[PDB]
Amino acid sequence: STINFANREINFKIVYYGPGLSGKTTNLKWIYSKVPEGRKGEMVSLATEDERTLFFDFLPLDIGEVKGFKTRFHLYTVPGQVFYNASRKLILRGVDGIVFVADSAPNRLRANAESMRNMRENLAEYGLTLDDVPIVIQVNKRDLPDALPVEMVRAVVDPEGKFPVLEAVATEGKGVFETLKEVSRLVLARVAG
Ligand SMILES: Nc1nc2c(ncn2[C@@H]2O[C@H](COP(=O)(O)OP(=O)(O)O)[C@@H](O)[C@H]2O)c(=O)[nH]1
Repeated sequence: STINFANREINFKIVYYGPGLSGKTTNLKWIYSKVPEGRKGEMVSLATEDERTLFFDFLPLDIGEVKGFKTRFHLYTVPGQVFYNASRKLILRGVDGIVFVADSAPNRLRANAESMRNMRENLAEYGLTLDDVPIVIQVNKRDLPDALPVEMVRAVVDPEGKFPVLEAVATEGKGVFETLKEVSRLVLARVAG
């Protein structure tokens, strides 16, 4: 919700959250790869020895123009294994909607729950609960030979079925644009009404 009058843009921030290696970078890289050259900034990767953050912004093709303003989305993630919480907490500053990218691997079930607990904790620092921000779950890695049942994955990350759920194979693009359409429509929904 930072309004830029000078480029006449309204800006929305979408954070991909989830356990290390769940396919967040993959989501963002797939999306980036399909946005036309003149409608995207650079992909920015920031990294210290132990901390990381990846982000880019783009002008969605399918979004109108409330009284002369164009819509720019800013996609942010903390990719890789995490050793410190600070990047995760900071990534959430000014978030408008969240895609929780859950891993289908049975040896990642606990890390899914853990990552959802951490998201909740971090949102709580900004004074938000899980109801206060649109969240969509992507159960990624459906192509794993041991992939858990979606409903099992959802149960550890969304016990109450409060959030939409989509399946993905981010490496193949499958579920990637459906996921972003879903979160984007919930974001624009909440501003609108
Ligand atoms: N089998 C499978 N592998 C995936 C999928 N999405 C990503 N990966 C792989 O999982 C690893 C972790 O993905 P990455 O996007 O970097 O994880 P992040 O740390 O959440 O960004 C990479 O080797 C990806 O190529 C998927 O749908 N299926």
